Amino acid sequence: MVNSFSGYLKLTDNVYIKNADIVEEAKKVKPTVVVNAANVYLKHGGGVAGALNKATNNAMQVESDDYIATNGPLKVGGSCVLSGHNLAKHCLHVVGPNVNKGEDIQLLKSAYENFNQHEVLLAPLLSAGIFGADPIHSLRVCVDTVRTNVYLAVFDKNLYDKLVSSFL
Repeated sequence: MVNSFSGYLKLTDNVYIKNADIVEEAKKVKPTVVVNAANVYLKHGGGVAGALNKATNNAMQVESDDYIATNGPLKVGGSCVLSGHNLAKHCLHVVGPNVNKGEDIQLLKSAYENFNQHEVLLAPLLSAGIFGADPIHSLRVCVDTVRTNVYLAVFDKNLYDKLVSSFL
């Protein structure tokens, strides 16, 4: 049984990790679900969200603005399913707490629980990067929360090496 993903290191029964640009991984694999590191307003300005949105030629932002106009903002820890555009069938926009905004780090587990609604996902580490949480802590919450198959793309090589070498 051939896997659509390649080059991932298995961390647990269901969690895999790779030093890769999630945009490049999405273009290569076109997964059923790509996770975006969203904010409550779905304003995809920077980090993973800015990069995914730019890869969609801003179509993700246009769709997101219509979603917000209809539904209002998401909650920190919440998510919504929108189109994956050219990158995936769906994009699961998940809001991890942003430590730089003083958001509750306990909501990181709630954010990862959204992944359990999908059999397999291509995802970044929630609340990592510009969201300010410790990525080692995010990976621990991921492995202790997500039960579905998650393929984590870590953009930074030095961080990827540190995450693998410190994994328990």
